Amino acid sequence: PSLNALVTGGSRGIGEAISMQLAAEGYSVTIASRGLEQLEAVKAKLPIVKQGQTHHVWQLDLSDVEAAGSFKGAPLPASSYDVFVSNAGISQFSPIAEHADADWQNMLTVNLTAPIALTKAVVKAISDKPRQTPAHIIFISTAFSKRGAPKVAVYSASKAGIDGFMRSLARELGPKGINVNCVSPGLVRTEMAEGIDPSMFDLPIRGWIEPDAIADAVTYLVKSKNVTGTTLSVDNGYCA
Amino acid sequence: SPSLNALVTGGSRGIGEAISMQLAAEGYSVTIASRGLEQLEAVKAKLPIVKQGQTHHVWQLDLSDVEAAGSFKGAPLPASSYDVFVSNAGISQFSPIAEHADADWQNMLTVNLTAPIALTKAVVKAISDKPRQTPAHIIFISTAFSKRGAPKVAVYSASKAGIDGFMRSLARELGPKGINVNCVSPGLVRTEMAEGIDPSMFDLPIRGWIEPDAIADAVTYLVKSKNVTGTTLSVDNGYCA
Amino acid sequence: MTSSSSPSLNALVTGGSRGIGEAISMQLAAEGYSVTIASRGLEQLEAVKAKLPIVKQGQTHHVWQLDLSDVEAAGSFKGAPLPASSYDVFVSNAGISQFSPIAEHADADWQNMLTVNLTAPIALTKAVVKAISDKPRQTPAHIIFISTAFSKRGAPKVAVYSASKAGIDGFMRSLARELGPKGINVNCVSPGLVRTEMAEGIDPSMFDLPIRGWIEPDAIADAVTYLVKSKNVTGTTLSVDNGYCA
Amino acid sequence: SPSLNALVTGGSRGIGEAISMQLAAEGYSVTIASRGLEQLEAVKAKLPIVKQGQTHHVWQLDLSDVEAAGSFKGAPLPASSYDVFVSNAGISQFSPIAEHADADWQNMLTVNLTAPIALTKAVVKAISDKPRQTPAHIIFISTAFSKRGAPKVAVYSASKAGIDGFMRSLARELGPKGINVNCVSPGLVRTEMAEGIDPSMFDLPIRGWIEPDAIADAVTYLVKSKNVTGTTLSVDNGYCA
Repeated sequence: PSLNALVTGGSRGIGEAISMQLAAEGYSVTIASRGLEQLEAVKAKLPIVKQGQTHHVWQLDLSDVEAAGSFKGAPLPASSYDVFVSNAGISQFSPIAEHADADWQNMLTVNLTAPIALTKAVVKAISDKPRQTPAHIIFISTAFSKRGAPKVAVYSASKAGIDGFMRSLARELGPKGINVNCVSPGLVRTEMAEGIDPSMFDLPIRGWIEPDAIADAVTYLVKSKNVTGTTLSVDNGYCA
Repeated sequence: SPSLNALVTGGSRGIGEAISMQLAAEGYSVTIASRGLEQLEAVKAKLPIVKQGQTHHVWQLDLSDVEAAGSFKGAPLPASSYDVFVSNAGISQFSPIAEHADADWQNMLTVNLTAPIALTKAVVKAISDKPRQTPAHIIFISTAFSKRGAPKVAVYSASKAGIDGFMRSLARELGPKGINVNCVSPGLVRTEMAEGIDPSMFDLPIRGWIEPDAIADAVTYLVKSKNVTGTTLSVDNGYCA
Repeated sequence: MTSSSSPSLNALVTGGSRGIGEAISMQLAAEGYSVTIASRGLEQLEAVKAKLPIVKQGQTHHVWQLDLSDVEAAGSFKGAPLPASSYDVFVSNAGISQFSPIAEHADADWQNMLTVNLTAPIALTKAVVKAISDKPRQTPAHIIFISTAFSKRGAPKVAVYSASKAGIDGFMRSLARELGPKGINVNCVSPGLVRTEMAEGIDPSMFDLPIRGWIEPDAIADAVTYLVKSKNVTGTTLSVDNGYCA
Repeated sequence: SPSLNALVTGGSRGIGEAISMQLAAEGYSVTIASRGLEQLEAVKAKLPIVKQGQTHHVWQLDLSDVEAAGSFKGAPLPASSYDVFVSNAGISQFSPIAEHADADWQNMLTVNLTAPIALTKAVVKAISDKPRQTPAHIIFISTAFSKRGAPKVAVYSASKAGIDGFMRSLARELGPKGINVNCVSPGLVRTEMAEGIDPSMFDLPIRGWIEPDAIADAVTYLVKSKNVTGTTLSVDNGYCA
């Protein structure tokens, strides 16, 4: 039977790479994002490999914390999902002093407040249901949230808060058959790079990290049942 | 031979009280900030004066107004006056995240992380380019639960781990600008934090409550230091061990 | 699509004759690696060798009787079926556990555990790193240490055990940095409590694990397979510990 | 006002000296242990006396000799005496692992890890069951390289990460017996680091070398604390930030 996976920020880059690999592993993938034009493009490319495997669009504004919390516009209930990948992701590069309040508070809503809400809703729905395999809550964090860089203060903070969430949730929901983990990318070839670039950091492993490599980690986790409370750093040796 | 100014959010009781006292005992001109003006004046009255030039202040500030925190609405002093800012204001809520009231945790998020970001920005916008013999100190009070997860305290841990994150980046951004940035991470301390939860309920290497004074010892040590930045001091009875 | 020569890569697994070792070898073998399994006990070695899949042309497995308490032997690749320069993957799983209040902990015991867990794998790694440092490659080599969750969250009565694997962690981070520009990715998989890798008076029930019970050795191998296929992961620990370090 | 006994290995030079000095400045009876005998007398001569019946002492010792450390061979006091032990026994070696001579990195391993384990085991043996008002302190000196990877320091890093694992475990083990166990993690410090590696090679939030005194600060703070165990105290100019 085709398990249901929710992947926020599934429109592009890492979320796409994730949604694809999950579809490829027989999962029914709901992607959630602002861009509908974009969702549909991506919906058609998701492999259908297992019979009964349907995919879904969710148009969702990632800064709407009541909508996320109330599953406003979701094609399926929160009770459905056996997997939730929190990849909702905006990054902003400014010195704290220059960093506009509209920006960093929006970032901090999108990267953390909405995820919490969305997570709450899911965990409410799926805690008491039976299952032989654990269900999976997996947050896409960032390398930056463990080792500090200049000019990514509020960004780092939003995703260190995520790391803190997962750690506690992992201990809270482990007896409920819910595994909770982060995957922590380093610098990836995407739309999370304006000024900032690999070269500006002396990496043990030079160059960009591709999305599909971030996905591999998600795929590994989803398939696991002994991994909770952990971060899987795919960061070319950034935090080493 | 001057008296430097210290700002200390949540200075009206508990950890922030113990810190403010010790700071004032070391000759800082402590401003305390919090919601309840009556409780403020009582601690201001309590703060020691051991130095001509030393002069303590109160700041009525609601911790959940970010415009207010951000702008310095109500401040005794200028932002640039501060050589030491201790972000100690926090809210703690024990709940299975399934029945965690939206308004409670969103509010706790604001108090714990959002507002301190805005306030921390004001202070940094002000004190960045200032000259100074020795370095300026931003010190957040996080919590042990930010580092080792615990059940039924997700959003709490999130907010304070969020702080840990902020401070790591800031330590890196503001090192050259002469500001050191660190966290002190208290465990269970004898205050009005959450409640119901006893030191019995975890397997602590050191049994018992932590006394708020002990936390202040960490802040005092940090503020007296030069080469410490990006670090958490854990005073947690070995909880994170 | 096709090729007239696709090569089998050489993997070395120390402590590969039972438990986690056994599991990893199995999994690397089924992925197409020519597996050299190494440890003291030759019967068990051969026993597993015969079980290792062969799924590929030009894939052969090997056995190395190696006394892991022997630093010199580890360092000089003494008795090794192949030279150090053969290996694209090296998995240091050689390890011992011991339980004791520090005060009751016999000197000959803990000292031997240190050699086995830290000293000798340093020696072994040096030999590999020297022999493969400057060999050209498009895909990275993998050095993987199997560590333990006790290296990162303290527990009573595993003092020298934790030190030893913690030393392996501090080793791994330094090398990841060192050898990353030489196309060598260096990592730790960190097992929590798994069946027959601890023994003698420590078990999951003594700890409030988010996930109760022992860990099957296959779970550890899943991590090691994942790493070995990875290209952008170095200087990290992958915890498989039923939530112990959380 | 009784003078408590403190053992400090590698107490003669650099960070050792600073630690020893500040301990004695606070009233502790110090035993500095090292191989160089003129250095011991030198430093012993300079240790402050501030407390009635405060006495200092030396113990000439090869910190590469694990049997001698383990048996307290030659020590001027029994293990039972000491309420404080600071394991600053240390050696750094910069080299490519491929080029790192067997004899060397194993001798480093012995001094950094093996010997302080034997030394720690001896202390814990002889003060585990003893009855105290304040907890005793076992404090290891580590390095920042033990938590952040840097090239050409693989075994140095490793050896001190061993010390990190050791103290975390021991904290959990001995907390209930009123032993607190932590590490102070120094970054790059004047005179302690093997020539070939220096602060300019890292984008430290704070530029430069660190004075040993700043290490001895973190120690002095731990020694006087009561609710801190299983922790690392980084004085590392933010290397690990």
